[PDB]
Amino acid sequence: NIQVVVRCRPFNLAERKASAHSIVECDPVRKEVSVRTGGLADKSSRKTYTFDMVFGASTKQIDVYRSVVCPILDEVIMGYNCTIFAYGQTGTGKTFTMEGERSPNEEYTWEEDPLAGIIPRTLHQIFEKLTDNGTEFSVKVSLLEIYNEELFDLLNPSSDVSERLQMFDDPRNKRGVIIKGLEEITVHNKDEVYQILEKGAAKRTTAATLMNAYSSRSHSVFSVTIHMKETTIDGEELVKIGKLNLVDLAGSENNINQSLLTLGRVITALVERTPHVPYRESKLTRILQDSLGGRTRTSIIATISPASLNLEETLSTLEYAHRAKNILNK
Ligand SMILES: Nc1ncnc2c1ncn2[C@@H]1O[C@H](COP(=O)(O)OP(=O)(O)O)[C@@H](O)[C@H]1O
Ligand SMILES: CN(C)C(=O)N1CC(c2cc(F)ccc2F)=C[C@H]1c1ccccc1
Ligand SMILES: [Mg+2]
Repeated sequence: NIQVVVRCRPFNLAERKASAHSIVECDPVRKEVSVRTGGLADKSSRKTYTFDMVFGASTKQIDVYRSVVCPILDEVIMGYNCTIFAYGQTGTGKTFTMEGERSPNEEYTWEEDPLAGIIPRTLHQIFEKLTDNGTEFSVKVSLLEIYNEELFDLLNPSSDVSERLQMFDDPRNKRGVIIKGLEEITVHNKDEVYQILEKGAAKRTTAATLMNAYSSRSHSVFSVTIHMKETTIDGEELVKIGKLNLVDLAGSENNINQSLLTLGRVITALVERTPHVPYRESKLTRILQDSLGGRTRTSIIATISPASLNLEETLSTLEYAHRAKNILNK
């Protein structure tokens, strides 16, 4: 049930000038990614994996959006909860995929930059889809990050990143939590999107000078909640509420990351049908437990490098992403 897709990033400039040989090969039509485990392009051993979808190095941001994000967003608009994880070693594209970047030299506006990732595209498309049709709606965003098992709010513009948030169990709905003090920013319109994201980037920058290897070791949960009151051309009123969680996981490479460690143990228990699932052994899994064998539709985008240097890690990621396919929720 849980959908897993692989995205291999292309060689960088440093690898181009050094004329690197890819040890990875993607076959989209056959949902397969093959890795050269022994060595030699003239002769060698290989490891093959089949996923729900595979995107090679030539894959652009727009292809990922139209193929994976567009459908999941439609479900969110129908009043469903959805989660998308980015998993992989540091430097393989987790952030590029989830957030994206700006083309150099102010060549485009944020709405047309082809390097934009899932988050900016999604927020722009929500206003694009709902403004057209006859739908009343409000959009709230929240960016919750975890570092060394502490919670930080990267959007509240009146607190510094030195102020950690407290988490409690929600006495109302079971297997859910309450983050005391988490800010929910209302995004009144499309032309309010960019600055909200810029605010988070800046606050993030201070978080980085305050905590060691912050961008590598933390988990970022960027959520978008949509309260909708649709009125068909007839006069029917549909009151739906969708929530989409975009999670940029800590680098999977190997102090300790309790949330990362627990995510793997939770997945293991879920696929091996073990009765006890360690959701409570980390903040990440308590916050997103409904996305792990719960009533949420979740997808996992595993990112990998094509360089022969990252062989061991590319195999761990692929092997990890494959087992996750067996998780069943709803
Ligand atoms: N699909 C891609 N196309 C072009 N460049 C990419 C792609 N994926 C990653 N990169 C580049 O690779 C580097 C690794 O980026 P990043 O997304 O920050 O990795 P991670 O978040 O997994 O640590 C960046 O310089 C980024 O621009
Ligand atoms: C300077 N840059 C790249 C940015 O400001 N950002 C900020 C950003 C971003 C920052 C966050 F905190 C949380 C989620 C995000 F998505 C992604 C981009 C972006 C890239 C292309 C088009 C629009 C936004
Ligand atoms: Mg990163």
